[PDB]
Amino acid sequence: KAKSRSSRAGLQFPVGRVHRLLRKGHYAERVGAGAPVYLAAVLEYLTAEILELAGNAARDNKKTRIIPRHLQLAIRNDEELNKLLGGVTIAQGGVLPNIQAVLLPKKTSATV
Amino acid sequence: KAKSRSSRAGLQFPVGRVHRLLRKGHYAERVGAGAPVYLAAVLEYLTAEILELAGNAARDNKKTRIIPRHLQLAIRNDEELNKLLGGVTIAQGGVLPNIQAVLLPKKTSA
Amino acid sequence: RKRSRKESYSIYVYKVLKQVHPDTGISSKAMGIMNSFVNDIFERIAGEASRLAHYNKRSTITSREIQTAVRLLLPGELAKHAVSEGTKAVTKYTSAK
Amino acid sequence: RSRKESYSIYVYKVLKQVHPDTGISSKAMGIMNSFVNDIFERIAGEASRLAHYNKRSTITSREIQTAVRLLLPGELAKHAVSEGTKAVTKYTSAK
Amino acid sequence: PHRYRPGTVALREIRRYQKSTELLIRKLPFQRLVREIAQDFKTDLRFQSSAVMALQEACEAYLVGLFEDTNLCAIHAKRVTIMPKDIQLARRIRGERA
Amino acid sequence: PHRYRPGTVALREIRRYQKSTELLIRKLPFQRLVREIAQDFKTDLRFQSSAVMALQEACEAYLVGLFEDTNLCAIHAKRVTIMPKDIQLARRIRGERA
Amino acid sequence: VLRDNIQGITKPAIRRLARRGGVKRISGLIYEETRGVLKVFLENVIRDAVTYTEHAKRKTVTAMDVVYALKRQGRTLYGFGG
Amino acid sequence: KRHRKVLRDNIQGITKPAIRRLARRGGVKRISGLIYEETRGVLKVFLENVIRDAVTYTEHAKRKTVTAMDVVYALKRQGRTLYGFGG
DNA sequence: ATCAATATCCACCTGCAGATACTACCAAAAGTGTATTTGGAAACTGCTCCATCAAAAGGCATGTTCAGCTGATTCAGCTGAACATGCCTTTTGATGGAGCAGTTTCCAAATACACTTTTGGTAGTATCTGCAGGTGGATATTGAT
DNA sequence: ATCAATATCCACCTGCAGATACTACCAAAAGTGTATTTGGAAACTGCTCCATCAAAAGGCATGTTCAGCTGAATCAGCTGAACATGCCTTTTGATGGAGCAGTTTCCAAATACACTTTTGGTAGTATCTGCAGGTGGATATTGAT
Ligand SMILES: [Cl-]
Ligand SMILES: [Cl-]
Ligand SMILES: [Mn+2]
Ligand SMILES: [Mn+2]
Ligand SMILES: [Mn+2]
Ligand SMILES: [Mn+2]
Ligand SMILES: [Mn+2]
Ligand SMILES: [Mn+2]
Ligand SMILES: [Mn+2]
Ligand SMILES: [Mn+2]
Ligand SMILES: [Mn+2]
Ligand SMILES: [Mn+2]
Ligand SMILES: [Mn+2]
Ligand SMILES: [Mn+2]
Repeated sequence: KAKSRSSRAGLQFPVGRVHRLLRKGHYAERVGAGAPVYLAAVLEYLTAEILELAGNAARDNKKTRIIPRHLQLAIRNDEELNKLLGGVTIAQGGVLPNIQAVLLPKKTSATV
Repeated sequence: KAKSRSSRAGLQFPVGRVHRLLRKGHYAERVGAGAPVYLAAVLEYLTAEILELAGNAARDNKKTRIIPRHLQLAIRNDEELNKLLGGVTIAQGGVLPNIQAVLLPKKTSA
Repeated sequence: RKRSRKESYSIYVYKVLKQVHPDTGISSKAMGIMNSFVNDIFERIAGEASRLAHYNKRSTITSREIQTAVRLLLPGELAKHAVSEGTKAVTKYTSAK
Repeated sequence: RSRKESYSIYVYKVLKQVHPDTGISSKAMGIMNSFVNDIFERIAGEASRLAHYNKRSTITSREIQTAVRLLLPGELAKHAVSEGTKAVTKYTSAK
Repeated sequence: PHRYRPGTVALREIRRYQKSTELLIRKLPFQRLVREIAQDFKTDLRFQSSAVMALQEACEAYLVGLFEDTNLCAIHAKRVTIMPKDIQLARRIRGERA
Repeated sequence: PHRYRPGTVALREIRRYQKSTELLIRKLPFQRLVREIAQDFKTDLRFQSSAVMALQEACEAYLVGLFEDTNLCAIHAKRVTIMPKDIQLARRIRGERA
Repeated sequence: VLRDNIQGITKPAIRRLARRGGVKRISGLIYEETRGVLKVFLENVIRDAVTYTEHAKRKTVTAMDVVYALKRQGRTLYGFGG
Repeated sequence: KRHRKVLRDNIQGITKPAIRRLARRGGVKRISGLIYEETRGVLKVFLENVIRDAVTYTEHAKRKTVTAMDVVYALKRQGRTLYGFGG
């Protein structure tokens, strides 16, 4: 009846792994049995939040496969993910389409 | 009998205390006999370097006691110390006298 | 001679992907970014935790460190939600032995 | 009433070698302490990373060096690297 | 009757204050604003004397710095008068927002 | 013989390039600049193709990032034309030489 | 004569900080703009400080709390310990 | 041996046409003639600061090959953290 | 140019806030002697980096042309800087108690051990399938007149 | 407001590259469940040092006046965009060679570990004195005339 800690905690993300990586970086003398459960959840939680916003971007561009450009549109269009990943560069991500107003043509009537 | 590792490496900085802080800083499982000597030395050197320049700034301002204002003038007027501490504030440091040119008055007969 | 085992989070990110978007794939590049993302956030927290434990003369990182570290590192609504999902998975794991 | 260690003894020693007739306010002494702790953590930490990047369980003087190369600018680096290598040699060469 | 021209006292205040290190916000009104903002995060808090003083040193340091980069932004647009748009440009480029 | 007016193709290119994610520096010229600069630090060096590509990704990202800030500085001066002094104001305020 | 606390940070105080930062001439709109910035700073810093306090099971925010805050906000302060 | 052919002026491989493309992605509409040289300079500084650190890791490891991980660890140190090349 | 109104410098004094100097006691450094752990030294892989080269698209270099942007000019009206108070807030100093922090206790929870089980990462294969890029062809967008 | 040049869009169509997928399967993880200590929550106090609070004291809110700044309108020269033309380099796809990362086994140095012996460093105290302003008067700077 070997019963995964992940399964015990109700998680996809691998608690056993997260306990072993906390040990091997040391980070402290001892690691509480709850630490690697709480952390594996927070990690699962954040990857979920991104994948949902990325998938949405993929769907928005008529794609079935999330590429880097998608992940980038997700992270940069979300105010809170943008700040978390403010000092991170996503390879092959590009930038958000954004032309300063003052740069747009003004050859039409419009303003009287 | 009992020699100081400090006195052995010929340092004012405490090679014992540096070793202890490296063990109990979760930096790795093991710490070589040499590392805390090397480090102690690098901290001493850099301390020496700053105090030197500051001392000089306290002498420039007719003063024998170094204050924060002296450490700020020392650091921010040295190109290499200023880069190292570019992300640091010195409480009671102030700033370097510096007034952009264009803000100075016209002046001269012309 | 047998190439050495280079473990990733790929298996788990994929399971989660199918939970949120059952019909959506992910490129090996995008899965790359998603691995480096977990690895990054793992350290940031484990780090803040490591420190925080120290700052209070504690030798043991508990789920109480993990949580404070999450309130420090995550902004507003990501923190609230990440703290829920944590607390919950812990409260469960406790009562699930 | 518990012992609050500092570096203020060894700052003051290093002041008097360098400016034997120069003093230091408490407030300056505090900045110096922040300074030493600050650089201590910066070096120890980069050395911690290096050890891990190379699957080494041990921070040696070699790590402290690479570290000092990466964290210190040009001339500071050279002169720290020397001052280090010297102190280590002096310590080895001491029955 | 005697009168200094626009900017002359200003230049004088620059020189005066660039020479000193004393804090430039009165202590009490800073202490109130700190305690107020904190109350929105935890109630019935107490503050070590040093903790407020730390906050003020950091806080003034920060602003003085931002006034440098602001003034460089004003100057960049051939002005000698700092305006909001200047503080805004500085905080955008600093990565502090937008 | 028809002619798009100055700045219409520019705007066309902004849309084109902000839409894409391909690297804009030719690969080989960039690989030589990498071997040139490195060799000058240490001879006989070899580079994993991924190490060269990692650098190119960071560099383009940095530059695109700088150019956004630069553009802001130009605009701040009531211009539409980026000049060295914009790049310099950007890098001063970023703290790349503050 | 009740007045907001943020308005306790007076035009002459803000003028003095601007002077140390080498500013000659100050638009009237600066003083509010500045207070708004100063507020966001303190929010960002104090939040983190208190978070340390609450971790330590204390009701007294310590210098160290602020300093540790200021260090993870990238504004590292020398002269208050650590 | 063959001894490698001599590497020089490779910064001029960052063509005027590649620097415009980059400025376009940064949403730039009009570019002064003096920009291309300025940008070559800024790029060169950036590349140096990264390659130096990268090679510092390579040497510390006692390798003669710079890895993708050496560049990533270097970019992270410079506060330019890069996703998509390991770590 | 003068002349004065005010700011600024410099030399000297001196009380005390805040150094330096002194002392004793104990935490934590260092000495001693086992008890583990590690990270090259040598000896082989296979990988992947280097170089080479051939073919050809694909982008770069260059010269011409002029649209329109930059920067200079001039100016009017607006907007902050300067300036003097007495009143109001801050500051200064001293009292009581909140709470930090010192300390001992003890047990739930963490580490260490050495088995047992399962998993996830792999190499090997097959096997599908999303979409890159190419083609018409219908549909904006732009710019001149 | 017309129309012509040309860029854009979009929706199908192939043939892969890269994804998904069937194991095979097995070395390393993960985990099961004893036997440790042992970290730190908990409870108690004492003694800092923090909030308060009322006297002492010195900045700042206030309105007026106009200096000179900003921003507006104009214009000219020239810079930088666009585009046509010619063609050099990079890109793409192999190959053969080998340089060198990356693995696996001995262990002789190298740290860790448990104990003991001593002492350097702290924290109370006990004095000493650098300099922060205070004064006087000489001089510089500024601004009106
Ligand atoms: Cl726990
Ligand atoms: Cl060593
Ligand atoms: Mn879903
Ligand atoms: Mn005199
Ligand atoms: Mn030609
Ligand atoms: Mn007028
Ligand atoms: Mn009490
Ligand atoms: Mn499996
Ligand atoms: Mn397509
Ligand atoms: Mn205990
Ligand atoms: Mn002209
Ligand atoms: Mn080798
Ligand atoms: Mn002694
Ligand atoms: Mn004086």
